[PDB]
Amino acid sequence: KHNMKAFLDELKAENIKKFLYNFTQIPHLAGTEQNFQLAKQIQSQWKEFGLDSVELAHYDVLLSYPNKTHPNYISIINEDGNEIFNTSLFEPPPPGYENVSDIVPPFSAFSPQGMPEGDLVYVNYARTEDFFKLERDMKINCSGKIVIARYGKVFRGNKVKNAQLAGAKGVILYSDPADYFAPGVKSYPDGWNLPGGGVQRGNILNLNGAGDPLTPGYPANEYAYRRGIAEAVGLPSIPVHPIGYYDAQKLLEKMGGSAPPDSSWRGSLKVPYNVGPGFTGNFSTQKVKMHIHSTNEVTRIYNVIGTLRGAVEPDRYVILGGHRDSWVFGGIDPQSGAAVVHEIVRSFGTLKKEGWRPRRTILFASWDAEEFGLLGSTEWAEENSRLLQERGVAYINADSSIEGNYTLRVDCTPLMYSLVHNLTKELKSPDEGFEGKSLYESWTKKSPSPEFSGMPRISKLGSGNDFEVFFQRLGIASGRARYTKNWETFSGYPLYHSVYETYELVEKFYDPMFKYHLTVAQVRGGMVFELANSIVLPFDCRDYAVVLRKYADKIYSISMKHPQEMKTYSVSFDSLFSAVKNFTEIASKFSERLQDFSNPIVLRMMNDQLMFLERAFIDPLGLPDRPFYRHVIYAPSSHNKYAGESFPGIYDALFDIESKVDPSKAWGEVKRQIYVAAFTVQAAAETLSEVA
Amino acid sequence: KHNMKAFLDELKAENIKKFLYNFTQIPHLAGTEQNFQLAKQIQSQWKEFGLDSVELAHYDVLLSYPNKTHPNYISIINEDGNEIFNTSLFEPPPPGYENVSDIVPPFSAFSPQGMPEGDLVYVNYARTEDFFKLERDMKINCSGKIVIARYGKVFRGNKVKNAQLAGAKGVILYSDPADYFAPGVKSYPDGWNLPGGGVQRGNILNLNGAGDPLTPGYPANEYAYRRGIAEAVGLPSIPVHPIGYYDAQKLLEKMGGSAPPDSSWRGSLKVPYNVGPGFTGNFSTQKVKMHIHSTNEVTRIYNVIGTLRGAVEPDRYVILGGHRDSWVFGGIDPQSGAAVVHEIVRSFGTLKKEGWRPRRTILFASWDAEEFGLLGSTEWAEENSRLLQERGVAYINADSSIEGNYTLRVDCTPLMYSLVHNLTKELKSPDEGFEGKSLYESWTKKSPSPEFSGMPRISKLGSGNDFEVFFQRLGIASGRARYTKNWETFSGYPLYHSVYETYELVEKFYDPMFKYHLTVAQVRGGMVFELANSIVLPFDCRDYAVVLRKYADKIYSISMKHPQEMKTYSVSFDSLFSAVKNFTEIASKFSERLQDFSNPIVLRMMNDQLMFLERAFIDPLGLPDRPFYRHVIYAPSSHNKYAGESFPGIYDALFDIESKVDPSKAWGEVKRQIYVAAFTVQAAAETLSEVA
Ligand SMILES: *[C@@H]1O[C@H](CO)[C@@H](O[C@@H]2O[C@H](CO)[C@@H](O[C@@H]3O[C@H](CO)[C@@H](O)[C@H](O[C@H]4O[C@H](CO)[C@@H](O)[C@H](O)[C@@H]4O)[C@@H]3O)[C@H](O)[C@H]2NC(C)=O)[C@H](O)[C@H]1NC(C)=O
Ligand SMILES: *[C@@H]1O[C@H](CO)[C@@H](O[C@@H]2O[C@H](CO)[C@@H](O[C@@H]3O[C@H](CO)[C@@H](O)[C@H](O[C@H]4O[C@H](CO)[C@@H](O)[C@H](O)[C@@H]4O)[C@@H]3O)[C@H](O)[C@H]2NC(C)=O)[C@H](O)[C@H]1NC(C)=O
Ligand SMILES: *[C@@H]1O[C@H](CO)[C@@H](O[C@@H]2O[C@H](CO)[C@@H](O[C@@H]3O[C@H](CO)[C@@H](O)[C@H](O)[C@@H]3O)[C@H](O)[C@H]2NC(C)=O)[C@H](O)[C@H]1NC(C)=O
Ligand SMILES: *[C@@H]1O[C@H](CO)[C@@H](O[C@@H]2O[C@H](CO)[C@@H](O[C@@H]3O[C@H](CO)[C@@H](O)[C@H](O)[C@@H]3O)[C@H](O)[C@H]2NC(C)=O)[C@H](O)[C@H]1NC(C)=O
Ligand SMILES: [O]C(=O)[C][C][C]([N]C(=O)[N][C]([C][C][C][C][N]C(=O)C1234B567B89%10B%11%12%13B85%14B%1158B%12%11%15B%139%12B%1061B%12%112C5%153B%14874)C([O])=O)C([O])=O
Ligand SMILES: [O]C(=O)[C][C][C]([N]C(=O)[N][C]([C][C][C][C][N]C(=O)C1234B567B89%10B%11%12%13B85%14B%1158B%12%11%15B%139%12B%1061B%12%112C5%153B%14874)C([O])=O)C([O])=O
Ligand SMILES: *[C@@H]1O[C@H](CO)[C@@H](O[C@@H]2O[C@H](CO)[C@@H](O)[C@H](O)[C@H]2NC(C)=O)[C@H](O)[C@H]1NC(C)=O
Ligand SMILES: *[C@@H]1O[C@H](CO)[C@@H](O[C@@H]2O[C@H](CO)[C@@H](O)[C@H](O)[C@H]2NC(C)=O)[C@H](O)[C@H]1NC(C)=O
Ligand SMILES: *[C@@H]1O[C@H](CO)[C@@H](O[C@@H]2O[C@H](CO)[C@@H](O)[C@H](O)[C@H]2NC(C)=O)[C@H](O)[C@H]1NC(C)=O
Ligand SMILES: *[C@@H]1O[C@H](CO)[C@@H](O[C@@H]2O[C@H](CO)[C@@H](O)[C@H](O)[C@H]2NC(C)=O)[C@H](O)[C@H]1NC(C)=O
Ligand SMILES: *[C@@H]1O[C@H](CO)[C@@H](O)[C@H](O)[C@H]1NC(C)=O
Ligand SMILES: *[C@@H]1O[C@H](CO)[C@@H](O)[C@H](O)[C@H]1NC(C)=O
Ligand SMILES: *[C@@H]1O[C@H](CO)[C@@H](O)[C@H](O)[C@H]1NC(C)=O
Ligand SMILES: *[C@@H]1O[C@H](CO)[C@@H](O)[C@H](O)[C@H]1NC(C)=O
Ligand SMILES: *[C@@H]1O[C@H](CO)[C@@H](O)[C@H](O)[C@H]1NC(C)=O
Ligand SMILES: *[C@@H]1O[C@H](CO)[C@@H](O)[C@H](O)[C@H]1NC(C)=O
Ligand SMILES: [Ca+2]
Ligand SMILES: [Ca+2]
Ligand SMILES: [Cl-]
Ligand SMILES: [Cl-]
Ligand SMILES: [Zn+2]
Ligand SMILES: [Zn+2]
Ligand SMILES: [Zn+2]
Ligand SMILES: [Zn+2]
Repeated sequence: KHNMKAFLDELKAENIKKFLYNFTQIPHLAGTEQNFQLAKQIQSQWKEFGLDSVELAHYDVLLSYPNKTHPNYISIINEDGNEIFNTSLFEPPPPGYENVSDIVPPFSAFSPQGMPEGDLVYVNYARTEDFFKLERDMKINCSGKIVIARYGKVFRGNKVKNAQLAGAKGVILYSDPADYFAPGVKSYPDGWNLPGGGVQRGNILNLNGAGDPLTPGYPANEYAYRRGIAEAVGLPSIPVHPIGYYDAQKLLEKMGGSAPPDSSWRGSLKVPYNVGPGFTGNFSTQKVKMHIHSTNEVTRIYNVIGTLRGAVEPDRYVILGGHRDSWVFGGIDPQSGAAVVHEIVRSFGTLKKEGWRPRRTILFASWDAEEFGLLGSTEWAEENSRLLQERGVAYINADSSIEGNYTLRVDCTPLMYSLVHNLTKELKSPDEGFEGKSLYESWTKKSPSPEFSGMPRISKLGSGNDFEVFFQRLGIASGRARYTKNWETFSGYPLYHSVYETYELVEKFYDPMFKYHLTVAQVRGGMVFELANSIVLPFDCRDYAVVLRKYADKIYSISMKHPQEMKTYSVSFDSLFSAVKNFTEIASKFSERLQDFSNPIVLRMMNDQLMFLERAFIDPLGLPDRPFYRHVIYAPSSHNKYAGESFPGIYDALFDIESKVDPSKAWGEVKRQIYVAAFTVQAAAETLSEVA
Repeated sequence: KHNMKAFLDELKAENIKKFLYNFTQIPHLAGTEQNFQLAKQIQSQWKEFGLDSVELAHYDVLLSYPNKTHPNYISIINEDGNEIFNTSLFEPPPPGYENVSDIVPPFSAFSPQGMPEGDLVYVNYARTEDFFKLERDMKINCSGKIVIARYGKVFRGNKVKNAQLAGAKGVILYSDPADYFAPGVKSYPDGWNLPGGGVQRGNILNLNGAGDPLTPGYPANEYAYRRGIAEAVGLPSIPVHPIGYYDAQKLLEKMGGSAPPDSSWRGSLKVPYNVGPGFTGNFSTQKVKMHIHSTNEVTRIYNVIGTLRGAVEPDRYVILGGHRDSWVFGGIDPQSGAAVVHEIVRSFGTLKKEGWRPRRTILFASWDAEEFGLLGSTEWAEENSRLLQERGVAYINADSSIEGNYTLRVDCTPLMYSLVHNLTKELKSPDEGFEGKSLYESWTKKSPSPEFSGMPRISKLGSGNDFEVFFQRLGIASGRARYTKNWETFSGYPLYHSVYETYELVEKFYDPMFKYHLTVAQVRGGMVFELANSIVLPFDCRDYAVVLRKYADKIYSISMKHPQEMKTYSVSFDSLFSAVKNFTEIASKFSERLQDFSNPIVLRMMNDQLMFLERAFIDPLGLPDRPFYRHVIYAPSSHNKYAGESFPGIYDALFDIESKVDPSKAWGEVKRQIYVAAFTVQAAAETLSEVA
């Protein structure tokens, strides 16, 4: 038979291993010749594997690169203007790769150029609350200072935005061993920890879903009209540069001014973590000088788009997408994901060659320029938005397959919770101690749900990956899954976006038997298989009703911190609770009808109701000042692009409301956002009502 | 059999006549008890007639009414402040209706209150070009003047916007006999002409598709958050009032200052049509004083929504809608349309009672508050936008069925041209001299197409009626049809929006045998029947390809008035012509496939391609500063809401471009609009490509 089991059995750990090795021998930086060559290889192989059609879709987007003959670096300068200490110009390359060329040195993509010089202020993680503590409590003024901030907790782009709004004239980002060095493990190459010379690359844009900074709304195709740089979306106004903890120690050790306000501000280096501004007595005349010469350049990028045409509903698209561009070798990010996708395509293609086709069309994507702001996925979705709007069933992301070796991690729409439960109960756990047990059992044991005993944690989608345009802009049901660490016993993974992320890191330290990679291929691939093959779409609307009530309870409790204002301004959540109650009731009736209907019009009518349910949460007017975040239930947090926020319009209207100078106007806007959310929930519910 | 012929034969002229008489005995002003009573009567009757469900949908929207105990009027005042002449407080009521109560006196709905006093300037029709001629050529300054303008040529709301931008402190609108008195016909009640005491009512908003001024984006339901009046959409800033030509003569006769610039500025009254400012020598010390005391009030309105559930595709909606609210008796506007809708519902219901059902669902609507800004249709569509987006096949409007007795008038999407041709060839002409001939033959004879011999004129949709939200906001294929006058041998119809629009006007002067009403019922009803019953949707994509080329040629020729700027700024239309060529090619291939496919998935897949083709022209970002006009091919003219403009984004970027102070920036924006139009055309074309 050709069924899910056949698909799943054809997947092989040894193949994922071969593909990972193949994808990680040279850097594949977006916009470079090497990454175009890999795109062409993937296109050829997907054709060989049996897909009906495989095309490149290219765009010309703004990218950013250091100047090869004018390197970026930071100095401490004395009062004579002698640079007495300079940060490193490159990470020491890993063993056996010391002769690879075109390793891009560490830099912050899209930094403007400049050579600002000034006194340092240390701002902890540069979070909104860290700046509140500095300015409101400690009375420290960042205006015209250079801020130094440790990586971790929140997206680096939010750190830069926060520093910029505080009046900083530059930002230095560094990796503290408190966040990137796990106790009892050695530094690369002898373990999976970040060495003192290691540096995390990464873009520092605040795109809010726009895609290419120059063409918001429309694909960056051959005839595109582009904004001028001054009107570009999301570019920072002050220079930024990342360093490792050897260099950070040299910048931090002379810090004077105020002591850190509490221990949550101290990392693991042998320095006091003084906030400043400036250096102690003896060195008070020395300053810090940045030298940034990176340039922004419009550059061609290439997505690979593979099609496996559906046998019955070819006009319904189930999409499996992940990126191909990497900062350097991409051993985990993204090639651990791309190797999994490659094996999934191979397995589907094996079935196709035997005469099988999925019920619905499956689209496979190898996105470019994800590291520069989700540019390749976003431009392609802007190009194809009408097809995606009306035909998109689901999007499953496929970036890094592992960030640890402990248990599964899933973030997805509630419409996929039941699908994920049912699938993981049919898969074998790869974990030691759980041989012969299901993945559901091991995952539920290691990562229990905080709400329900006997069920695993599944999180909201945030952002910082290629599902953003599909989910928060277009309203297509979306999900992602990877293996992860025990969060209960450091930040992401230590070698994230460093030159040390290699094939050897994965094969030696994370997944020597490629069993976690194989399990992740079974989860991502099994989800795509069910979405594209199941007669009735595998979405349960009742799961959305349950989370909508949780989110309503949560946003109500935030508001009820201000009981006197809610009385004065007549702030009522009754409309929202009413809408959520109605959604619960209507979803329950729709589910009965879905169980209780040979009629392919009723089926497809009801499949269309299921498909367009995520779509009903989109507001074509967008959220305030964020027109490409249109989903009313979920947006990336205004304070941390990686984290999801529920009822974001209401959340942001309530945030720090007690500081607003005109409370009537601020509470008016809370009420406006309650109305918009209640209306959108009721409107979504009514899409599940009988159609006539 | 139950086929179109059965439907069409059941329609009766005598029924339309009975319903018109029934709907026009008392005023049905929006927001009044009488109009709520008529809504309840229509709901009961549509149930009786056999519809599956008939509901009221109510909203609380901003309306406007004169103050009963403080009437609006205009004076000429002498230097002592004596009001030496006052305009009338009411139109003389027509014979037999002199005791009807609650006839609203003439007023301009949504005028602010004020008692401005000043010198008059006469501005012809107050069009953009009339203000250009005044200010640029004649050097006449309107700042702080009261402007007097004749009705006609363009929507009155555009006149008020133009006067306001010129700095006027008030606007007087009047009906000139040149535009509202046809030679050789007598005044009501002895003919169909406007008497000297007759006055055209009407709103003066500039909503640009927003709906209720207080709730743009969202339905004005029970928990709606409303803007304050100061932030309301579309309200005028200066007082406005309409008068008849007896009163206008008294205001115009003393006018001095400059002579009219040419004969196109002179109407038919015995006055010189001097532009002013102010009065001649003897009277130069007299002024004009307005007294406006109308109030804006949030008021409940009621739509009637009738459903005839489809047998095969109940989740596909074909909508027949027209309004019910009137200024006074509504003899033509809207009840000549509503009586036609009522008979259409009756006929469909007769078939239903015999066991018939349409293939697709038909929705019937009696909209409220159309006269106050398309409020009832727009609020209901904001409420139901997700259902309409994903399920709306077509919208057929049904306002006034007659504005003359000469020939047919159709404005619609090109997707309906072939449908309208085929239908009118099967209908009998009602015209004298064409007995035994088709409606197509008589219409083609009297109103020949300007492009193709042997075909009738069909116009673009403009606006100023209830299709606006469905077509230009939501992108649902839309059409309208009525009987009209010979435009070749006055403005609209003379008694438009006056107390003299009565049952007797229609029965005595326009359509004594109700044969034009019956033909219009056959056209509107036949279109709804084919849209809701035809196995393949009756849309021909190739007709869009033909008009897109015409519109591209037209917008290119406008730009080519500025050859030197197109060279300097590298302004190319090549991308747009390329997109139109591609649309032509792809539409031709789709048509072949549509002819050449027993498979209901392929059918419904291709019906979905047909349904979503109009939808593909919507840009979710809207046009500049007009977020509710989203259709890229068609918007209401920025200078005249009634007229349609093609490629409106490019048209407005080119308009008066030679006057812009920064030509680089102005031509940049032309290029941006070319890119947006070319992209949207190509994206629409690609929705017709093979789906996988
Ligand atoms: C969740 O679902 C329920 C449906 O089960 C839905 O109930 C609806 O609530 C609306 C809004 O409250 C009701 O609106 C009323 O409708 C009647 C006519 O049917 C009007 O007379 C009412 O207005 C009068 O009373 C008001 C309230 O005091 C006054 O402000 C007003 O001035 C009038 O005097 C009122 O508009 C509607 O009838 C029900 N529909 C039902 C019960 O079927 C509820 O709205 C849904 N929740 C959300 C968030 O949509
Ligand atoms: C109408 O339909 C046709 C398809 O039949 C479509 O043609 C496409 O045009 C685009 C845009 O011109 C072509 O883009 C090219 O693609 C190749 C790779 O296939 C690139 O190498 C080309 O770029 C080079 O040359 C450029 C132009 O001089 C340089 O600016 C650039 O720097 C590169 O050197 C170029 O991007 C595309 O191949 C075709 N597709 C075909 C023929 O199948 C046309 O775009 C459609 N019209 C619209 C408005 O969409
Ligand atoms: C995840 O798996 C569960 C458990 O298998 C699925 O729920 C089950 O789905 C079936 C199919 O609809 C239900 O069967 C129905 O039972 C009723 C009798 O009560 C009958 O009328 C129907 O004709 C049909 O046989 C079954 O009750 C249900 N079990 C539950 C809800 O506990 C679930 O659908 C899966 N989720 C997916 C696929 O997203
Ligand atoms: C308006 O009426 C015209 C004329 O009747 C309709 O066009 C006709 O449509 C039919 C049905 O698709 C075409 O018939 C086809 O002919 C080909 C052979 O060439 C055959 O392969 C198909 O199986 C089918 O029999 C016919 O050619 C066509 N005539 C034309 C285009 O001149 C038109 O569709 C109607 N418009 C509507 C309904 O919107
Ligand atoms: O532009 C854009 O938008 C983005 C791009 C890029 N892209 C990536 O890279 N991407 C990745 C990472 C993220 C993640 C990590 N990170 C984490 O995981 C986390 B976040 B939250 B908290 B925060 B901390 B705890 B929680 B989560 B956890 C930790 B962090 C993944 O997706 O894979 C970046 O970012 O740079
Ligand atoms: O608010 C809005 O938006 C609207 C509302 C209301 N609504 C109506 O009333 N509506 C009607 C009328 C119009 C038409 C008449 N008008 C005409 O027809 C015309 B327009 B254009 B030119 B101008 B002149 B030649 B052409 B067309 B013809 C003449 B006028 C119809 O639709 O029926 C008004 O307007 O007030
Ligand atoms: C990764 O694998 C691919 C596929 O085998 C290798 O590309 C092939 O290289 C051989 C020998 O040089 C050629 O004959 C083929 O034309 C290539 N096939 C393609 C590009 O589809 C590629 O060289 C491998 N990369 C590494 C680093 O091992
Ligand atoms: C830090 O780097 C700078 C720049 O390369 C070094 O300063 C330069 O030193 C050379 C040779 O001594 C001079 O000719 C240049 O004029 C200097 N440039 C600048 C910008 O000062 C500096 O010596 C380095 N510092 C350390 C400690 O290595
Ligand atoms: C218009 O027609 C309707 C429908 O016949 C009339 O309404 C009916 O009036 C009779 C007698 O007063 C009542 O018994 C019915 O209950 C009414 N039916 C309804 C409202 O559905 C209405 O009076 C007529 N109006 C005019 C001016 O003739
Ligand atoms: C125009 O109307 C005004 C207002 O009704 C008339 O002026 C009023 O006349 C009465 C009685 O003579 C006075 O007591 C009021 O003080 C006047 N009001 C104002 C605002 O002036 C005026 O007579 C009318 N003019 C004509 C020619 O009829
Ligand atoms: C890189 O280095 C210097 C900076 O002035 C210059 O010679 C060259 O133009 C630069 N390259 C750029 C800016 O791309
Ligand atoms: C901090 O920085 C400078 C001091 O020169 C000043 O202009 C700015 O207003 C200060 N802000 C606060 C909040 O103290
Ligand atoms: C792999 O799993 C082992 C066993 O728990 C653990 O000690 C080790 O830290 C893991 N490696 C990584 C990179 O997480
Ligand atoms: C109508 O007339 C006067 C205007 O001041 C006043 O007595 C009454 O309040 C007015 N009605 C309104 C404003 O609705
Ligand atoms: C016209 O009106 C007043 C004259 O007081 C003046 O303020 C305004 O600027 C004038 N405008 C033009 C264009 O002449
Ligand atoms: C009705 O038609 C006759 C015959 O052409 C014409 O003379 C008359 O003007 C028409 N009536 C109206 C209101 O157009
Ligand atoms: Ca773009
Ligand atoms: Ca509204
Ligand atoms: Cl992922
Ligand atoms: Cl109409
Ligand atoms: Zn990645
Ligand atoms: Zn990354
Ligand atoms: Zn009307
Ligand atoms: Zn009207």
